[PDB]
Amino acid sequence: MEMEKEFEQIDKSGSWAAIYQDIRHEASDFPSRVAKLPKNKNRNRYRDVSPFDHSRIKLHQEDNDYINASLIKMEEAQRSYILTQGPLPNTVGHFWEMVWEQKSRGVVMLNRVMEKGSLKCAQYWPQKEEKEMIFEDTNLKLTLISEDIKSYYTVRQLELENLTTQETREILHFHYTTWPDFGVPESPASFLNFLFKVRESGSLSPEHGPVVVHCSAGIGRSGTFCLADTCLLLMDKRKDPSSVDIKKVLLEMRKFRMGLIQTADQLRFSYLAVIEGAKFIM
Ligand SMILES: CNc1ncccn1
Repeated sequence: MEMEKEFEQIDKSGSWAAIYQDIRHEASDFPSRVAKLPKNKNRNRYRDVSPFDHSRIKLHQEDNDYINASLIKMEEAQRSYILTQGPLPNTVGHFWEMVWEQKSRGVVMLNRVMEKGSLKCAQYWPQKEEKEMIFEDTNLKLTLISEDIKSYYTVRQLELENLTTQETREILHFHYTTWPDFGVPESPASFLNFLFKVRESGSLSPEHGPVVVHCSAGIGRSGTFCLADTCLLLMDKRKDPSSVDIKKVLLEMRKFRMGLIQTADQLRFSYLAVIEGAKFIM
């Protein structure tokens, strides 16, 4: 079926939970043996969210190459994304090592450091120009260059230096700051505006390594971001935009990381975002 009218048909019939459970039943199951090794317990935020072995990002280290991060490679859309958990106190250096080694231009952050009164990720970037951060375990230096605070999101320019070679690179930090503590946003308008700002920066384009996107677990809000981007791109590429099937695209993405889209409300919100976004594109 088309999307907008499949949408109204699920609303009128109140069957979002049943649609979402079908997705959960059909989703791929692949091994995640490296994630579950005992030496990696303090590298995982949640025991039930792990990268598959076949698609995990490897650190360029011989001691321990493990990080909770996955490469989502979308062949028809010609887009790639790295989806990862919010960094932990003992993985902030690994996180920036990955950004460096994978040649990413941008980092997309969809959560606040504290939500619901609890810490959802480490304070992994500097808040003042004159107070830079050094990660001694991976030999990197990170400096805040500029910051632009808007009503729904903040953009930061950061400098990442590989202290071993003295090479430097400019990284863009795109921080969506207004996702509610409970539920999903009422309108997709600010989320779409944010996606378009990431696109306009070049961070999603083939001349760079994959964008790094995270929330707390790296599967819920993060899944919504890449699912909406890929669906909208396919609607631009194909002769028949109504052929784009958001449930099929989501199942394709779940071949590369488990659990993408965590609730039926996130699924409904993804439909809403793609539907509204397709009208603005034209
Ligand atoms: C489908 N995306 C795309 N196509 C051509 C060039 C770049 N991106």
